[PDB]
Amino acid sequence: PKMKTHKGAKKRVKITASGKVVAMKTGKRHLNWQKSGKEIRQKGRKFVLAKPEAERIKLLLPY
Amino acid sequence: DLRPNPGANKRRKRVGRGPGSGHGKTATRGHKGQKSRSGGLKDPRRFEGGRSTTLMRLPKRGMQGQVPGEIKRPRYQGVNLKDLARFEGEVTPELLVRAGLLKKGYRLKILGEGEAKPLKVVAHAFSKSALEKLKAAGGEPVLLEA
Amino acid sequence: MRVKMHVKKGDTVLVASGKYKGRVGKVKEVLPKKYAVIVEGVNIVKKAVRVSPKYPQGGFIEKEAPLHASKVRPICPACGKPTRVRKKFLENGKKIRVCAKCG
Amino acid sequence: IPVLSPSGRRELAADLPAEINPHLLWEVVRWQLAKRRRGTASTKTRGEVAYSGRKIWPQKHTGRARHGDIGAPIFVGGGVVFGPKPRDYSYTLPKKVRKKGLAMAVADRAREGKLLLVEAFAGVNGKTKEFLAWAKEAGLDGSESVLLVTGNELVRRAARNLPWVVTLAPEGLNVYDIVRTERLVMDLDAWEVF
RNA sequence: CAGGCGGUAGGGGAGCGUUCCCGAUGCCGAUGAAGGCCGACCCGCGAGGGCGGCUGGAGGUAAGGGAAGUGCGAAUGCCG
RNA sequence: CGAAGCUGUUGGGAAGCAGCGCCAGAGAGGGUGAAAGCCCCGUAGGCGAAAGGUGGGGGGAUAGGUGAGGGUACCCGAGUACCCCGUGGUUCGUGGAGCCAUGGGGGAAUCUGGGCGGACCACCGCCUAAGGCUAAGUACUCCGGGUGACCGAUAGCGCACCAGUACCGUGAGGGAAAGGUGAAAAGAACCCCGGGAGGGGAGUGAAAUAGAGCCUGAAACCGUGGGCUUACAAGCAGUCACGGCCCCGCAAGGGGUUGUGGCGUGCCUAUUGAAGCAUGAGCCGGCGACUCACGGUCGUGGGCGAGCUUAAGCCGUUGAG
RNA sequence: CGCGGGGGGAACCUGGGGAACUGAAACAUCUCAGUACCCAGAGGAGAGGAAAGAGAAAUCGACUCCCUGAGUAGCGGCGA
Repeated sequence: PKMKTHKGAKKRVKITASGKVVAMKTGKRHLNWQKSGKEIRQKGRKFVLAKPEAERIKLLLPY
Repeated sequence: DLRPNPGANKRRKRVGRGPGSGHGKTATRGHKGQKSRSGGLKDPRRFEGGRSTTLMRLPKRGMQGQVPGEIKRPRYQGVNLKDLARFEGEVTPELLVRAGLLKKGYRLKILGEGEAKPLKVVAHAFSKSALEKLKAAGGEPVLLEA
Repeated sequence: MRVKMHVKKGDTVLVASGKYKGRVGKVKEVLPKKYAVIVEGVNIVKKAVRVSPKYPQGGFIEKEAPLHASKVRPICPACGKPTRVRKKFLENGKKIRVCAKCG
Repeated sequence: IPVLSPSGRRELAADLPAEINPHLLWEVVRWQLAKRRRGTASTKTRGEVAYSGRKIWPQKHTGRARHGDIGAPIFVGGGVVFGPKPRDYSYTLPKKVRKKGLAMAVADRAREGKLLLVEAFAGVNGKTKEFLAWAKEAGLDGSESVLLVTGNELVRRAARNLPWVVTLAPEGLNVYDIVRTERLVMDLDAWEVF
């Protein structure tokens, strides 16, 4: 029984009040692009449009 | 009283289940062309994904996952007035928190939004908001230091 | 269960559990509770023997076990058997009585 | 309630204004009742169950019928499923209801004929008969049933066989059986519980 | 009164049939519980429910709802 | 030790009933010739346990354990710790990994010394390793018990019947079937069939569709014997139809069967795709499969309702609390 | 001479030895598991046990069992 929620997932994400499955994304990990040129910059967070639902659950004991 | 056919109070339904039968819709399951029913049938905890479930991500929030301990710091407790401007007699925690509701808070912080009776209440740290609501129009105390 | 029912002949006493009238005791065992005392008329037809009065067909009997009887104590009804403090026999006794010290 | 010395007793203030929550009342109460009753039986099979001959027959061919696991949950002596489980499940509630319930109930059961000297005599308080002697000298007789709370071994080691009636003493609460009954009496409002 | 009505899986509405609970120091019950063979009446759309006859040989559980190892043609299944 | 009415009329038989009399701190349960508090066994209860012996608390308790401070002034569990490698445990898989035992060599010191607050230095804190003994509150079961919305003898316990046997094995091993006359055997007397066997009568017998693979006794499989059908005849067969052909209703009809005529590709599992010689289908009965624990999480009658909810115990609970 | 003691005992002890399947929808770390299971003394108990403790608090004060903390800290191809 018990169900000891999973740390990792919780190591990043969060439900902003509204119950919205929101958190960080993946990208500008210190360029990993190179090109002195320009771009990297662009970054931020984002919900999930169909999985999000699922996730939140395995964290109903830990919060 | 009596046993005047005390059925129930409207809505409930033990809606049990059952084995097999030939009545109504009895006998079936719903799926097919989707194998997954096993002795230890999946479970089923989320499972599936068939696409890492969009777990191509990665963690950045680095401040935990260390090992023995976590971060140790005496309690952090603020507040709001529109909670008990009711009684005061002497607004001091323990009398509150320790009562009505609210849990431990080593160091005291205060705010919220609404109004109240500017009366001296434990303040191991407060907000300018209260200052004015408890200065030339109120009463505020001091912190620990022991 | 256990071995606890009645006693010996003397008079015992037949009753009407579907038989009627009253008579003296005879013999009695407790295991299944079975015994005897004439009256109860029952005849067990013997087998192809002869040694005895002759071949097959039996004779008279008796038959019962559980409760269904009483004891002697003429005129009025009957009671039990009290104890002894400073009377006749030491501090023991009992031989079926009316309600005083007899039968 | 007496008619000897003391004479007079009235109540209902408790909450006459409402009194209309029968639904939930009876309901849940019914629930815990089921609990108490001991329900101890077992379930058997799981993997092994009986330390079977451990694996046996062939395959492909076999007695035509398929098989490998000597658990043979097919006969009247083999494994099956978990029907019972000594786990008669331990569910329950509080006193925040161990109250309200009988409240509204008896009120209407006062429209029946409650009363309750809160403490009455009868005689030897140890001789059954005489107790009832105050049953008649009061106005009761085996028919419409009732109960009562007598916190004293006295009438307890007395009331002995209380058919159609109560014969309590300690405190546990038995509303239900009162359902099949009616009238009653108390041992101080305090005994009920402040 | 317009309407709807075939319709695999699926997903609703109930209802029904099926063994312990109190009711059971209540109630039928040997002018019969229970099994049954029979029923070509009544009630159930059904679920069934009856409902009464003859064989039948010792108990049953009311309204109610409270609990569910069943609602099993079969798997060359277990067994007899 | 204990608690307290019967009675006749009918009834196999009466735990059937009226008219009513009854002990009841005791109307638990098993029960004695048909649905019994006052009837065999008990149940409030309170008597008392031994001689035998015998498990120990309380009591007493015996030998065997129990002052304070001040300066002199040396002295204490070693191949031991602490290093070291390979370590295991620790949540700790090398990782910034201490401390525990460390297997391997190193390898001291004993209080103005000595270990830990998870690296190497510096402040501060509780303890003192390398002797061993130590109850209580902890687990547990063949049975004793009880009870047990515990099963109730194709159950359950393998198993209530002389099984861990028949039996199969070589060992190990492995494993069966198989409860039920009746209130009382009262268990069959006797005489004609007669090979003993296995028959008929009679009797007992409330009951022989009561007698010993006998309880009640269905179902696959059995024809006696009955009734409706049949030798020009083609069929998943059954149906629907007028008709005729034997029981029952005054009538109305109700029937049973079937002639021919019409009508008829079944059934259980798979899939663009079925009836199908694609599988299964011995046959009838009978056994058979998602609770439930715990744990997560949307609804529902609810109550409280910024407020809204206490485990593990302790008195107590027949019970309950 | 003395005892001890081999030998005995349904669970429950202590210790010493100590897997694989399975999970990881492959697999080699990890998992099951220190589980299954072998061998080891004793008791009804057993094992354990009195601080070179905990930890941060002008602190607590033997050891065992339950209460939660906490499924938190954390361990982790930080994957399961």
